Amino acid sequence: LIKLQIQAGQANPAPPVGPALGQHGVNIMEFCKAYNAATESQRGNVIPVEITVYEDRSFTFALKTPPAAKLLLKAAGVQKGSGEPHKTKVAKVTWDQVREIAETKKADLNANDIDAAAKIIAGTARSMGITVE
Amino acid sequence: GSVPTAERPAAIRNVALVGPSGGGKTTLVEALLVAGGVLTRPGSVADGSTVCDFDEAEIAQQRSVSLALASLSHNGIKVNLIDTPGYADFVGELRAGLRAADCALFVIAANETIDEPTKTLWQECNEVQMPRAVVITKLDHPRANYDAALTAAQEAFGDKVAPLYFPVGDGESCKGVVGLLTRTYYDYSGGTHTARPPDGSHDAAIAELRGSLIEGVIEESEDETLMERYLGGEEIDEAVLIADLEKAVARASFFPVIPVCSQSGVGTLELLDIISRGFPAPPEHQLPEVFTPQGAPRKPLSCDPDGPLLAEVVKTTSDPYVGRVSLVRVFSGTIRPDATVHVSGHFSAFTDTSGSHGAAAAADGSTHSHADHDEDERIGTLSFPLGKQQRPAPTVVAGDICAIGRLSRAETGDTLSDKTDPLVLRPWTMPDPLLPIAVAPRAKTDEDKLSVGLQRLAAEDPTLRIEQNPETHQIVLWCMGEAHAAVVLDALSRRYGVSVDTVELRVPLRETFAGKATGHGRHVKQSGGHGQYAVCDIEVEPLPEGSGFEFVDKVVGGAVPRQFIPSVEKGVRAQMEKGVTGESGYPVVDIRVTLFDGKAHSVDSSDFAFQMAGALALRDAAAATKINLLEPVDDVTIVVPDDLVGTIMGDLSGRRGRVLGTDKHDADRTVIKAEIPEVELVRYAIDLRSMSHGAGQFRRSFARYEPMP
Ligand SMILES: Nc1nc2c(ncn2[C@@H]2O[C@H](COP(=O)(O)OP(=O)(O)NP(=O)(O)O)[C@@H](O)[C@H]2O)c(=O)[nH]1
Repeated sequence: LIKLQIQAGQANPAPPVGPALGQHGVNIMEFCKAYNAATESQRGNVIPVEITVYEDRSFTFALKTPPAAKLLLKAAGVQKGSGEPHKTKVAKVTWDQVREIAETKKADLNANDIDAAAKIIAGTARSMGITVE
Repeated sequence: GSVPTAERPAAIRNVALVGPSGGGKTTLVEALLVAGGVLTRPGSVADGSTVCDFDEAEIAQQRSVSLALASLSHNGIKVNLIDTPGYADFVGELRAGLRAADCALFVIAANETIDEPTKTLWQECNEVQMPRAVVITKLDHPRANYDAALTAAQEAFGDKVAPLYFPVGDGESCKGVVGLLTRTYYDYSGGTHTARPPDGSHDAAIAELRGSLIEGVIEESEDETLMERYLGGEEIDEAVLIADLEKAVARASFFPVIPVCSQSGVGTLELLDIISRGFPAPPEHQLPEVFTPQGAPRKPLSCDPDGPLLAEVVKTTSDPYVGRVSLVRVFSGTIRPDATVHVSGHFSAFTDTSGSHGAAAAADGSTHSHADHDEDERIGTLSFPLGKQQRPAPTVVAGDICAIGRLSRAETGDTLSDKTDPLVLRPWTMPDPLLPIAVAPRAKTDEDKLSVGLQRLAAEDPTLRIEQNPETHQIVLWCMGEAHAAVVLDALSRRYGVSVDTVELRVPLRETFAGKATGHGRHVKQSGGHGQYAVCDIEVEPLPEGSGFEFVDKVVGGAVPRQFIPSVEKGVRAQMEKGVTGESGYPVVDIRVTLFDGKAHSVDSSDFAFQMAGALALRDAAAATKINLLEPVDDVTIVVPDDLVGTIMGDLSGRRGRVLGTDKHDADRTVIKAEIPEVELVRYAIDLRSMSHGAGQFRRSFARYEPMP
């Protein structure tokens, strides 16, 4: 019953996941190979993965949609977020990318409609100090 | 009793007993020797009457601090028992004993569980693929639970650990055991070892144990149809099961458990029987790879007295009257008295890897840096170690261990062979000591013999590293820990008459200019002969790290005579070497000096005067700005359990350590990579063994120099 964020095409990093997954009773090699296959099928973005454990050390991994942070960063063209949001604006985003990410988050979120997910992404960009147009 | 003499390597066994410190190993060896007939009555470590704990240090610390060898022959099979200390500070002696052994024995007590040091000892035994057998001892203790320890052993080291002998006792003093393979209950209630069928009080449990042991062994048996046959109801023959178990143990695939009462003598006879039957022979044992002198790999020799001569000293001891007592482990060929044999001093090339600052290969002793030495010596009278007594040996066949005295230059780990066929057995793994100990001799007479004494010390103990500082001029002893450092100091202070006083280790430092500055150097002295007058106006400006010394000439009009400019340069270099910070200035590197002006006298100008003027100008320029102090940093890789990660990380946080990454060593330990300044590592080992119930293991290596924060 944990959740982490890990690079798509990379497996077995020592700081983030190794000891984190070691003390939760989860086999690491099978998870790494299955996750690598899935995220090479995806091949696009780093992903958050949620691990659910059972009493027989069985592990189930749930792969969500790419994060709103990473999706907005890759859609805006910048690499790192603004160190002073709402004071320094480093990128501009149009409504088309916003609606694409809104559809993705509708596949992810509990929002009843696409417009709600678009507003959520706009708030996420506000936390990024990135203008939404 | 009789001297145990062996004429064939098959009839010889060389097993090293290992375990925790004070695991009663010495008492077990005494009980086995009494069962062998060499000793009339069993000795006691507390009384100090034991053969193994005969050295002064062992009795002083009331624990095994140095390893010893005992020889016993049983059922026509000779056994070379190698008792080793059970403390982490003496891990190198245990590893040396492991290398000179074809099997590993773990002496543990049922009243205490397997500690982490014992687990690491099992790992070390495992990483030579050594066969391992579990011996449960101290069954007379009230809290001795054979079942609990057995289980723990079965769970920890995989399903390959299954018990071989089932004790039957009252829970206080085990009166005997039940042979699982033989269905025989051994009794010692009347003081006599009696083998009788079990009365049936454990017959169901006995049958369960036979079933489990048979299923475990028979898998390791090459006959895959044996598993079917046993699962089909067929009773596998006892002799066949025995032989399959013997083969599997010789394959280092099974770890049987045999309970032993060292105090009562219960189980010693069967234990000797198991050693003589189930244990691998040196012919059965995978003999270590033998190398040619020039590093070319050579095919390992078969363990036979008729083969090419191949032996290896594994211990060096110093005795005031007898002289050096070198224990020689022989693998191939035959050693005969008065013969001239070749002494291969480890051929350091095979041991020149790593070594940290000391770069320890073999026998250190910086005047003897690396061993790599070859010499042919004529041996004297062959002897076998029996405490301080030496039983003379007529001849030494292959596969046995012997003690040779009066050896002038023979050293521990040296490969002995025929002079016409020099050989080099693969050296043992030498743990790197990481506890530097700077000392100061009390007199120069002691100092002159200090090199000889330290060389002989490293000859006796290959695990001790000695490094003499070239910058701070400090002699520094690298030790494993508190006990090992104390032993190293005492042996140096006694066996060689070298009175030394421990001093503070000096971490080497470097100096460089922190900014541009100029200095005016004047050297005028009016003595009874020629006057001296030389003035140099140099300009010193900072350089990037590692830029070295650069000289730029800007003398206009030849005010400084051009024959004396090299003297100014030499004086500047000498002043950089001698330091620029006070009376204890560290060498100055990565600076540029630009002599642009100066003054000279027609009669009072000399090269020495210009040297002094340049040195004084450099000193003034250094005093005209700040000086950067550069301290070294050593990368440290630590293996610690995952449950203690945070404590060690915070301790390094208080030690200014920069964490590089936390790598999963295994399912329960995490490798921590970090670079720590050498100052913080002076007492890192002792605090870590604290921060880790001793579980703390780390290695260090010099990384680079950095300025002080
Ligand atoms: N109950 C019990 N105590 C024992 C036995 N053997 C030794 N001891 C006790 O344990 C202490 C020393 O044991 P031990 O560590 O095996 O001695 P050592 O062999 O010199 N050290 P090491 O085990 O590391 O080689 C002493 O207090 C001694 O009385 C035994 O069979 N039973």
